[PDB]
Amino acid sequence: KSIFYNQVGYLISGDKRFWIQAHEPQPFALRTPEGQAVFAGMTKPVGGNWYVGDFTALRVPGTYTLTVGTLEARVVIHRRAYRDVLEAMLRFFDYQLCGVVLPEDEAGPWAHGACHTSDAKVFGTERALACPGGWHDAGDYGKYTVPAAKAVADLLLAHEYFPAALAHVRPMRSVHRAPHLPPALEVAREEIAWLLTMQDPATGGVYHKVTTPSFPPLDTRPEDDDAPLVLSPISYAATATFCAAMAHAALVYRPFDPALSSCCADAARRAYAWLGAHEMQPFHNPDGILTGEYGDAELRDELLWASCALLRMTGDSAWARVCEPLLDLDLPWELGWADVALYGVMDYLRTPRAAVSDDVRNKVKSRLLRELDALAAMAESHPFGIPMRDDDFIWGSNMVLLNRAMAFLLAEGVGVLHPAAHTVAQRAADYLFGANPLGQCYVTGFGQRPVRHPHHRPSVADDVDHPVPGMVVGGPNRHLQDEIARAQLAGRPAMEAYIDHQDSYSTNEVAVYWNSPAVFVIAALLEA
Ligand SMILES: OC[C@H]1O[C@@H](O[C@H]2[C@H](O)[C@@H](O)[C@@H](O)O[C@@H]2CO)[C@H](O)[C@@H](O)[C@@H]1O
Ligand SMILES: OC[C@H]1O[C@@H](O)[C@H](O)[C@@H](O)[C@@H]1O
Ligand SMILES: [Ca+2]
Ligand SMILES: [Co+2]
Ligand SMILES: [Co+2]
Ligand SMILES: [Zn+2]
Repeated sequence: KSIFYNQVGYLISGDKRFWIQAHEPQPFALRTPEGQAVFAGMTKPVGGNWYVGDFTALRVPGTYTLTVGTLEARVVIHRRAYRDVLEAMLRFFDYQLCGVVLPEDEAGPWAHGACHTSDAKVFGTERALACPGGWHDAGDYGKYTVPAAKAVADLLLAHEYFPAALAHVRPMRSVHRAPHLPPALEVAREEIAWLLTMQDPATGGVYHKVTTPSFPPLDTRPEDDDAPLVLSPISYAATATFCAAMAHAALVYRPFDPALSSCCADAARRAYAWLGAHEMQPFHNPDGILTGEYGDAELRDELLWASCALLRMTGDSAWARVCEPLLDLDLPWELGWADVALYGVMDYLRTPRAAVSDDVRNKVKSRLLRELDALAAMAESHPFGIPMRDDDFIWGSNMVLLNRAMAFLLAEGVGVLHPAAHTVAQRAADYLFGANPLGQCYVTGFGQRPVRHPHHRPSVADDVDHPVPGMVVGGPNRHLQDEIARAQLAGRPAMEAYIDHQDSYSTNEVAVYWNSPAVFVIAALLEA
């Protein structure tokens, strides 16, 4: 029995909460580390078993001891409590880099040499192609276009919204070209570069992924991974999402790397050429390939987002004719990796008003506000104030939560100022850092119960106990979709369906598109 809390810390001027299982109010206090009480209040019921205690009113920085009943926690208040973790979460992208010596001076004990430096064969052909660079997608060493788009979109958004917060963190600066860009753009460029090499010049279509034919053992170092590299065929989802991320890149990078911006801009346009000339054909792994499929039956949300990004890239009202039908559909307005419409909503909402119907705009904004209300209701009745239900705890549930925090915060950039927006962000951070039923901090390297054994091949195959730090784990998943979860977790409530085990890929993997919205949400809070 113990206190559950934000194990990274709290912002001075931010919202401060802890939890305990109780059956009644209890008083609590916080004292300076060497004795003297600074704050007292009473816990209050929040649902099921849970009592919370709020100490937002404590604005003096420090490490404090929090006592309730006979229990004690060490809680930290600081002006920028999350600067470190945010830096870690950004640096994870640099740790995921493919085909570049990650030097000890930047990597520390998790340094390594270039991996996957060979060419890839276009599936069922004798053509080689170089697709070097970018990120290992997750626990494996694949690089997959579709999930890659979310990660790039997320980080460019983080820059566009929270450049101040991001300014105070440092990526692995010496592995990136000079001149150095603002951290998010600097990390992002690596993946943008790789993605450019996935577009077939013949057609403008984009290859769905480059992977070996199957996963190596968990105990494979990146540099030891010898298996040949295969490009799975061009896919509509790959092409559409590529188009969306490049169009966005064209905008954000224009003042920073104009050669890149222009080039992305035209990459985006050629992909949209492709989309028009081809059928919305879901991707399926071809025979022989057994690595992540990243499939999707519904491809209209992807068209939405490509269209809306080209709308916002050009500024040309022409594009409004294609977007506004797509915006009218009953697609779910989510932030990826498969259901990507909400990225299109923002691109459209953040296109200048001259180019789009004020009428549609307001309907879009109306629907947006109604969706946030739904999420707020979920938060209202959840004991930890997060906008989730038990059925929402699926593979990557931390991304689900974070994508939803992210929704409120992006909405503030488009005059949809929901009153729950900043309470929900704080809560999502709290949870992610250990304010949950397992008391589990879901980022490697932080808090008092950090993630120790991630399903991450580098963390497994190096012989360093501590895993690469800064990695956000998928989180609890009630579907029990690996043999280890089935073993230990059958019968546990949804939020407890998580095990810190290296074989639990359905609950304990890491992914560039799980870190990406985390970066955005934490970034948002730092900018307090
Ligand atoms: O389709 C199952 C889940 O896949 C998840 O992405 C995987 C990917 O498929 C693997 O190849 C590897 O890269 O690990 C990833 C994360 O565990 C995806 O995020 C889930 O939503 C899917 O349900
Ligand atoms: O099905 C997906 C999973 O399969 C496992 O064999 C791999 O180790 C994981 O990295 C992968 O995500
Ligand atoms: Ca889709
Ligand atoms: Co290790
Ligand atoms: Co070994
Ligand atoms: Zn690699």
